[PDB]
Amino acid sequence: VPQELIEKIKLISPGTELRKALDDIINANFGALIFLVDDPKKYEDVIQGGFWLDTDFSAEKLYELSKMDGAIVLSEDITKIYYANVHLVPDPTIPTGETGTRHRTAERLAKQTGKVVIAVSRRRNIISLYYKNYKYVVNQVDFLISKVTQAISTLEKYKDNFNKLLSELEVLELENRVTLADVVRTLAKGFELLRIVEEIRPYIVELGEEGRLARMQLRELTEDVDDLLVLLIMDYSSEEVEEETAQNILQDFITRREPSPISISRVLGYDVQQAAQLDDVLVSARGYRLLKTVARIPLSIGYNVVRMFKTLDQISKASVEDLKKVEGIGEKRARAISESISSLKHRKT
Amino acid sequence: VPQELIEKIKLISPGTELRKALDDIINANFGALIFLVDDPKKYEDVIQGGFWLDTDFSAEKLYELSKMDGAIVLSEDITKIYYANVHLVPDPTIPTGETGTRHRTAERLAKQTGKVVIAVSRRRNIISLYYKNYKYVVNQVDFLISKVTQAISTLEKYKDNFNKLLSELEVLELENRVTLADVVRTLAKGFELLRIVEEIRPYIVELGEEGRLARMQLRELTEDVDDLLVLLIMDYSSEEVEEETAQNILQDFITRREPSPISISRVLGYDVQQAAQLDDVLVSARGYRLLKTVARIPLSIGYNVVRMFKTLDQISKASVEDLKKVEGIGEKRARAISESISSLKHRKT
Amino acid sequence: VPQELIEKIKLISPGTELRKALDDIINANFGALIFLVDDPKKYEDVIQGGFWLDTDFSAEKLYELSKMDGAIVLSEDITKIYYANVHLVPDPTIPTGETGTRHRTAERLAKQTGKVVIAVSRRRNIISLYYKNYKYVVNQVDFLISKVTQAISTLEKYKDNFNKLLSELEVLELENRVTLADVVRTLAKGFELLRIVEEIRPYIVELGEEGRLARMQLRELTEDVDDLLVLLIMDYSSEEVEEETAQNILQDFITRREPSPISISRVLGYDVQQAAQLDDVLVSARGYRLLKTVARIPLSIGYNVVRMFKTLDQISKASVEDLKKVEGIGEKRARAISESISSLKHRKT
Amino acid sequence: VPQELIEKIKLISPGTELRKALDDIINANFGALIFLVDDPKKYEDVIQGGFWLDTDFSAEKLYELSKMDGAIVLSEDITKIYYANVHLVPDPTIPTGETGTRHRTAERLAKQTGKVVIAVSRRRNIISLYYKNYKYVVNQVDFLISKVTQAISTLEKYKDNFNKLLSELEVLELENRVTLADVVRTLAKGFELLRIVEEIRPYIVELGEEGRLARMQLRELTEDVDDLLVLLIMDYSSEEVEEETAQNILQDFITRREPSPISISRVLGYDVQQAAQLDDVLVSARGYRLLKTVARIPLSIGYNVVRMFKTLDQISKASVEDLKKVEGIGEKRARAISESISSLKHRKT
Ligand SMILES: Nc1ncnc2c1ncn2[C@@H]1O[C@H](COP(=O)(O)OP(=O)(O)OP(=O)(O)O)C[C@H]1O
Ligand SMILES: Nc1ncnc2c1ncn2[C@@H]1O[C@H](COP(=O)(O)OP(=O)(O)OP(=O)(O)O)C[C@H]1O
Ligand SMILES: Nc1ncnc2c1ncn2[C@@H]1O[C@H](COP(=O)(O)OP(=O)(O)OP(=O)(O)O)C[C@H]1O
Ligand SMILES: Nc1ncnc2c1ncn2[C@@H]1O[C@H](COP(=O)(O)OP(=O)(O)OP(=O)(O)O)C[C@H]1O
Repeated sequence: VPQELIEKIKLISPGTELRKALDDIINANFGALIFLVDDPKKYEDVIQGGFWLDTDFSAEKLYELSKMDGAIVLSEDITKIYYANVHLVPDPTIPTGETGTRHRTAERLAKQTGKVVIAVSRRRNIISLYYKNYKYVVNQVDFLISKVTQAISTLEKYKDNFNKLLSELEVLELENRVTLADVVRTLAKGFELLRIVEEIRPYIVELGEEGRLARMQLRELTEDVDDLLVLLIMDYSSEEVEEETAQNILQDFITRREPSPISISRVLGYDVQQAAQLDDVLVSARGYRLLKTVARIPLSIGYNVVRMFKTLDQISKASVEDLKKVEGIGEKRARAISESISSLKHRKT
Repeated sequence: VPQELIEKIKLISPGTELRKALDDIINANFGALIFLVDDPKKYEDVIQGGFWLDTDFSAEKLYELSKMDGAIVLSEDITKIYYANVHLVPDPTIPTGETGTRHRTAERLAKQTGKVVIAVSRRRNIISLYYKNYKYVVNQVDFLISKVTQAISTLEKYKDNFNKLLSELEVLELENRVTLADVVRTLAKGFELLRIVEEIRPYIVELGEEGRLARMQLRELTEDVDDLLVLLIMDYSSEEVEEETAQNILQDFITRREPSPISISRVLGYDVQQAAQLDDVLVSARGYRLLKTVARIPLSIGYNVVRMFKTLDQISKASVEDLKKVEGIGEKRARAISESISSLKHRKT
Repeated sequence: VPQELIEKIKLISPGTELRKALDDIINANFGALIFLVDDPKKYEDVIQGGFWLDTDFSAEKLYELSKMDGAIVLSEDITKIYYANVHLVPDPTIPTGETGTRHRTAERLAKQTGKVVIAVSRRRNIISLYYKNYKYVVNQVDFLISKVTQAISTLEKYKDNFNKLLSELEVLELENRVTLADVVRTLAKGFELLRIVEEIRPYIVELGEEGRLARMQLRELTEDVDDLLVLLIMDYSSEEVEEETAQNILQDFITRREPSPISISRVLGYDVQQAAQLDDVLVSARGYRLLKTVARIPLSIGYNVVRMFKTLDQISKASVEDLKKVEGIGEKRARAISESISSLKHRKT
Repeated sequence: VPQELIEKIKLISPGTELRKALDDIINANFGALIFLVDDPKKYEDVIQGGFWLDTDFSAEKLYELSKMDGAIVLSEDITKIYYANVHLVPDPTIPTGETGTRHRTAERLAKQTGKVVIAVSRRRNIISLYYKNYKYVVNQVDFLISKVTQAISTLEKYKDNFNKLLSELEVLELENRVTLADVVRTLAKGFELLRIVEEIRPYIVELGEEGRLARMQLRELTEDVDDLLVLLIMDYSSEEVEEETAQNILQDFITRREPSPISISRVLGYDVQQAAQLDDVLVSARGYRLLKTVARIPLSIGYNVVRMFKTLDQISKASVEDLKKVEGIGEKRARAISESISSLKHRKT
């Protein structure tokens, strides 16, 4: 769903004075054909008859005007009602798949002016918005909640396995028995989890005011996952990688590329051609994820640490004195990295 | 939703005969305009024609009367039905955004008398309640259960993270590696979680008898959250703070101030102006939470233990003989404090 | 809700050929007045006119017959349709609160014959069943699911805290630091949890075929809780108690008595009058719950173990040889009790 | 639901133009009687009058035609609309339980030609699909999402218990204190959980494009359950069993036999006739699950380790040098088996 159309969907999202009107029209089983224009004068050729109101907009007035047939003309910002009961005559040569005069009129006029034309059918409790060559049929509020509510439950399930794979990876990390398969499997889950968040966004928008709780649940469930995936890529890619580079690696698998096991490892710098070999590829964490997350050391300074010790396993074996040898690591930091790592070793493993 | 309006909302909440009648009227597609007065003689200027019934109220009777057009006058305690089919004539000078005579009349009368006036649209399946300058549109039962269900799940997600943070803080507390970030990070979550409860509160009232399960769940999810937050504050404020004093800090952040990371660290007496400075501020718990929570020690008595040992870290290394010196701590209290804390140590770390 | 009425509710539960009919009648907005009799001849005085069909019952035929007005007379087992379009004339002296002839007729006739009379109102999408002095209005399927679904979520929340209190009690048990408050608090939660299961039963029935998944969720959530509460009572009551006695103690708090802290301990044999003293009452588990549950020793044989060692703490301190001194405990059992206890001590604490 | 019928159900599943049209017809309260044939000339005896359109299908066109009375004839691939307003005349000798001419005609025609015939009642919001001797009443989208949502939660509860049991078994496995009850108790739960998936499968198809989230969740909840069960069987059957052989045992219990405690212990080769005898039967895992699952060792290679060490308990005490003797186990595999198992030991026990 194009961001171009999503802004127009926002005009009839729950919470807007326009949807309040459109809801009353549906509940009362009336029909409607609304033309949203920033200037009536520009479209005098397609607007015939009806009455010239040119009055302040109001959900109550639009509903009231929807009792007469014909089309109603509103300003684009929904602050003025220009006409009512007008006969819209769009270009008859414009292709339309619709079968009824009300919707054939709506599609054609939308395609012709580039303006938003809303058509509410009398026989069906449906709102159809026509923008460019787009046609968005408004889902019923309850359905959306029910759809969004499912998306969330699917997210929670994914988040669950993600956490499990992550806590298992942490154990192999602290024990230095991690394999490419372990890393990749974990990235795949995170990526899919974030892909589902993206595929759900449009519905969170069609919900307007009513998508509040959904945004909150989503944010609580995906809070640190991206920072976590970026750190994973930084720690497990074949050759040294920059924070920013990993972030592009994250976005790439969230949109373009498919998070396939063999595809991921490839993008991480490993030349594998069969998902089985992954189990046979040993790999060691640089220590970025643990240094930042646990040790609380800024990535900038973490670079200096990894620069000198190379891997988490080696960082794990340095004294509080060897750690201070690093630019950026004083006495406190040394304690940090050291205690937080020895603490995780005495618990997780 | 002003508490003043909620009291009037209770009148048409699921479970009440009035709503029972109103639901009937909705199902049968009838309209209505109910005027609730404590004394008809006090409004004989706005009540006209109709029939004087002066009889006992009943969901069944109200429904029957709803088949007639016009208004129905009920007693404020919903025990009497005074008139039916009356013509209401309120102050015409009162501005109204409504467009239909039923609603125009409903809002003007309410705003003129301060009395409750309920309007049910004949064309829409909607109940509207006018009190002072308020207009409450009664939501369909299913929608609330839905919306309240979602809020519960939102609380759930928040409470989960709350738990992850609190348990992570505990681990740190036991290892005496706590920072200001860790503490503040936990309060914010706890604070947000209670704010959400607050915002849901009204809908739980708009469910009448149908908000029993929701009340039960909310209680199970928030049970000891407030106490826990009150305790976390007493242990981590810059300078010793009294119980009651911490509670106001708790309320303050639920309603007034926003649980913003830096705003919280300031309210606790830690002059900071940058959230990044937190990961560098070290802090030691007083021991109040653990003393009271795990060791079942009264806060007044806790004051002494903390006064003599200064930090949880020290209370943690205290011998039973050491703990006995403290005024109020007997031989049992000492074992209690001693054994309960060591038990955690061995388990959590 | 009396079991007497619940059997009659089963006649129109989803899944029954009768509800299938009643659903079609609602969806088609028709009305109906169904009289369920085991013999028409007995009620010839109240059944006038209409047509004598005396034919096989069928959801399709009843729906079809519901298009004519008047009442339809069916056999009690829903296998025959005796009449249609009949005029039912019940006792006019029987008190009724109804206001319409269709429902005044239904109530009166139900009160008079003791038979089931179903009234479906044309204006409202509602099914009203009248049995004795009972009147059950059928809830809409979707609502029930939504109600039952909430009940379940409330159960899961309770089950959650229950498990937490239980795993915390297990720790104090293995460490022998349990107090009356610890035991009681845990019983209270379990009792309430089971009380909610009972208060939900009627809805699980009104759901018929559609309550399948709900029964399954309930059973998965409450599976071992009762056996667990019985064992708790056996281990923590002041004076030795029999399995059966505890079971009556369980049922009592699930129906009659209220699971109040001070009420429970009292029933457990402790003379307390203030919920605060509970924290000051030390108590030791006999070892029944652990011996049966973990050690797998039949309660009958567990009695012999408790008879000789008295408490779990002492059972916890016996050698594999001292344990064999008990009637019923050979070499294997000794290993059992011993290893399972030492295993829990090396993990939970 | 025979797979034969599900293939025809796919035709009116959310996402298809036909259902799109059918939903329109439902909303506008129109009725319909659609006959799907691959060749009209083959049924010119049952098609009468009406209009010969022979045009391209379209959800919009079908809807338009639904305003006319009579039947509509479509091609089986839903790309052509042959007739509209036709009078269908099927074999009158075919018995039918239907009472209205539309449905009587619908069932007789379907049963006479083997072709699909869809009837939409004008009075009820219902779609009915007749194939052979089958009658599928299309459930309203919201209800399925609901019912499927509940089944997912049921799976959730089952999967939870599954997890509790499996992890409890693991603990026992590591301590070599496993009984036959513990093993069988776990399989039953695993078995029930997959049976439920099976029973839900059809509804997930009746959701068309709207069963994507449900498919995703189901996959996240059952992902490795089957493999896990296949492995638990290979480790605990009375006598060594081959992989494929265990899978049939798995299928057998999902479809045929019931996961009854005693029935399962018999299928595994443990002659028992009383569930109480189980708590007394001791059993030692082969080590296949742990070898393959945790130690990432192929089952074919696992055969050797198990062949030489007999039990997991022994594999567990095996040195790296010991593990190297086994054909197929190199220096890495040994460390893998050795380190991975010890890691569990230290963590789980
Ligand atoms: N060019 C137009 N300008 C203004 N109004 C139009 C125009 N074309 C059609 N209409 C409106 O169409 C209305 C009739 O509805 P109709 O076109 O039959 O579809 P409907 O009523 O929405 O039901 P369905 O479209 O079949 O679901 C009446 C008329 O005011
Ligand atoms: N002052 C009044 N006193 C008594 N009844 C009134 C008064 N004003 C309006 N009504 C009632 O209004 C009823 C007509 O309905 P109306 O006012 O058009 O709104 P509606 O029928 O509910 O539809 P909408 O609310 O516009 O969607 C008929 C009349 O009994
Ligand atoms: N004694 C009776 N025997 C048979 N049918 C009766 C009898 N009394 C009333 N009825 C039926 O009542 C039907 C009329 O419906 P009515 O009594 O007005 O309530 P309704 O139609 O269900 O709507 P509401 O009850 O107001 O929700 C018509 C008639 O067949
Ligand atoms: N043989 C047939 N060929 C074409 N149309 C038929 C045939 N038989 C019945 N119909 C259609 O039946 C329609 C009338 O509806 P009807 O058969 O009474 O059921 P309905 O209207 O759907 O209500 P119910 O199904 O009884 O709840 C009108 C007619 O076009």
